[PDB]
Amino acid sequence: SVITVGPYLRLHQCGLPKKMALELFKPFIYGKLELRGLATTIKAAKKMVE
Amino acid sequence: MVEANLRLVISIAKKYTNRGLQFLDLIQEGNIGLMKAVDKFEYRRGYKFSTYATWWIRQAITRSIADQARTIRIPVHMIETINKLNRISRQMLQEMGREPTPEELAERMLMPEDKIRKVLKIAKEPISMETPIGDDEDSHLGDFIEDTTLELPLDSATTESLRAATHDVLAGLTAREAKVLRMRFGIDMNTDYTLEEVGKQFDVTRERIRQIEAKALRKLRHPSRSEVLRSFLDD
Amino acid sequence: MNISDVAKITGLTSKAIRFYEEKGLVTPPMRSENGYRTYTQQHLNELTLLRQARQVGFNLEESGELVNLFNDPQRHSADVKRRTLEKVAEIERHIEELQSMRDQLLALANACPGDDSADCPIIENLSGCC
DNA sequence: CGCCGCGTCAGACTCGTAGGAGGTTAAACCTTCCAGCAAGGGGAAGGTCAAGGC
DNA sequence: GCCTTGACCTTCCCCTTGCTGGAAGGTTTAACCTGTGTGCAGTCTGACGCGGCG
Ligand SMILES: [Cu+2]
Repeated sequence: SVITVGPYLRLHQCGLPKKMALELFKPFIYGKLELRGLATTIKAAKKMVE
Repeated sequence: MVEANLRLVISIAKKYTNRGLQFLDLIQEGNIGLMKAVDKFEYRRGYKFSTYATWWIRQAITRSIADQARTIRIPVHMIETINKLNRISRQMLQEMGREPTPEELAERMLMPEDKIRKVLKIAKEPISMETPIGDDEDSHLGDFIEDTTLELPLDSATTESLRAATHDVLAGLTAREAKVLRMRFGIDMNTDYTLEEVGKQFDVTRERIRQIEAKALRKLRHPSRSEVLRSFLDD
Repeated sequence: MNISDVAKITGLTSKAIRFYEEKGLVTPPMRSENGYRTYTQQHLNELTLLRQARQVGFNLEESGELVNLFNDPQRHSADVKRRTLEKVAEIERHIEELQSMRDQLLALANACPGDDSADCPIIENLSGCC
């Protein structure tokens, strides 16, 4: 991505646009949906995710 | 006699090294040309040997151009079709000032459309995996290719999950039906048995075997257990 | 002989001759080493016999039997003519029943008004309804 | 021996931009293999329509 | 739930006229004609080897 400034940050933190992370932590989430019984499977999980 | 006439041979090969393949191989087929021309020769006719030889040589090379010169094999018949096609095309270009139409040269050649179609579909040659598609040597065409062959890890895990849910359900149905259906559909082994063979393993029945299949369907139909596959409904 | 010259002499084509040889309907012509079917005056007249046999009406089988007749110089003109006459009879039956059919068609069609109608009486005579 | 010349090898990183070719060189005579048509007809092998006996 | 039990269907291969068309694959013609090239490639260049050559 492009970068800009967080002039309030606690430097060990970083800025981040969400949707990037939404792709990037995806199968994690799939497993966790299956774990919580919400979406017991993967296309169920994916449909909820979309 | 081999060493008599080599210079006509190279003359013709360079007259036809209008860029089909390459110099030397052509020249060498011409040398075989000259061999068989001499190896059978009729002297009684009283002409010059060389012309007899000449057209024999022409045929040898004008074959070997067309057999090879493509990693795809297109035997000769299609080749001369393409040749005469273009021999007509040049004159259509003049007397039209414009490119041809399939129907028009089909009429002039008196032969039908779909041949022309599949010809022009087939007439063209391959384009070199590492061509420079970039502006500069940015990256060649290789990057722009997909491995559209193997798997999806998503669908792989999904299929594992299908299997897990399915045998979990098979535990929930009759040992007889579940086992006999694992083998009747070939699950849990390599090969797929059929109606009578599964029978005469088990016992002679045929139609109550069918009705055992319908039984297991009723046991499975059961809108409480579908939900492990009611999403695989959509699989 | 030259196979095209032979097929034009008998009017047929080469695959016709080959079909007949496949059906064992003549003397076997040899090949040459290059593979040219060595026909003959024997095959000339066998093929002309087998040619007019079916134009007359003798099928692949009975015309093969006619070339058997020719290749049999022991042949008996009687059985030849008896089969000629059995053929006459079969053609007669064919003629008679084809004309019975014709007569039925004509009774259908002249019975039709041809009044460009949904009321086509022919078809409803043909169809088992109503 | 101490030049003179020739000959090989090297020549930052990451993103994306566009889809892309072209001109020409026998004809006849033969060979073998199969697709396909009417107009359907036999026939194998799974089935599948009812129906019984405990 | 063990058995057929009879009798019906659907599919799939294979067969019976008289050929026909297609595809792939072969072999010979007597007037002749005798050493390319054909567009490069614009010379990058400093360090370093080594061949010949004094
Ligand atoms: Cu009518």
